[PDB]
Amino acid sequence: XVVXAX
Amino acid sequence: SPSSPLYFEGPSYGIRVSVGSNKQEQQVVLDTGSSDFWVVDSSASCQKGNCKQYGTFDPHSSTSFKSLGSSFSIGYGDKSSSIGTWGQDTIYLGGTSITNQRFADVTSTSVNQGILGVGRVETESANPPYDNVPITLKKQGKIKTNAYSLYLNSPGAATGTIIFGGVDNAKYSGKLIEEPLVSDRYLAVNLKSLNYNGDNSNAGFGVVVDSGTTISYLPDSIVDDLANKVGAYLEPVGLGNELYFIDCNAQGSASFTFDNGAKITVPLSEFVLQACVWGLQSSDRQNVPPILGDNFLRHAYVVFNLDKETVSLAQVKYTSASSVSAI
Repeated sequence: XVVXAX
Repeated sequence: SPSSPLYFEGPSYGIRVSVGSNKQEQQVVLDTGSSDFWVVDSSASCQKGNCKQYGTFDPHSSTSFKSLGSSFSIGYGDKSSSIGTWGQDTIYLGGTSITNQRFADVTSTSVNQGILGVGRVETESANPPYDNVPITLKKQGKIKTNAYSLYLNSPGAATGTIIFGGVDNAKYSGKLIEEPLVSDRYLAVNLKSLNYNGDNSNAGFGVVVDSGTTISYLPDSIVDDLANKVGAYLEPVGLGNELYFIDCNAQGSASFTFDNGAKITVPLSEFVLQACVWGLQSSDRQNVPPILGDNFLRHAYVVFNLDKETVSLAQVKYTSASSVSAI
């Protein structure tokens, strides 16, 4: 897997 | 100082927190890479399997819940996303509580659980900005400084720790080395260079220091040669994405040098993740800012200071010994 905000 | 255990789930570390008059229990990702707290509504539509194994929130049964009526949407780097409606309630975390905290009650998501974003107000998915959880902890007098320390702990430990407003001086070697932020929005510091088992590479770009990312993502300018050297190979994860894999049966360490002489060493075992994916990926290919994630962070003691706008780093010391001071 996960890659957390833009 | 308030503090919480962090529960290793595999892709993420969960923090436990309860919401509302009836103290509905949640386990949510502790995420330094985002800034909004949100929970899975009991009636939500999960896009990908069961997103309701780590708690749900039923607003109707909390007498202290108030909807704010404004909509919430957010997109994350892995292309997951959430939609819901903002509200406010009492939240229990860290052995304390805060009242009238704004959070989103999410009614559709492709994330697997809710998220406690503890980042800067600049990455809130909101306009106007608002007081997120770290701000409220300070404002309500639970901490004096909007800052927290992250100790993910060793691979295999069951639980890590976050301390709000405090630092455990027993849990690092050397001195904490303070780094200024290099992003307008993220908790990002300059990475100066990377020596991956003797193959050394200039960097000179910002990296988000992100507890909510499983592995680490760097530009192709670094990752390309390392993939050749280590035998990492792209395979479809499909459809139309791909990631670097590595033989599960693939000694030494990778050292990450930051400014001001800070250096964190990470054993190479952190780069083989169960087929096994490589613990480095390309930020270019994956369309994300460069990120140092959990495989890095397990080997650092990190103090995030949102008042000072700094991130301080030292090599972690895995120990039950504890000497906590206020930041």
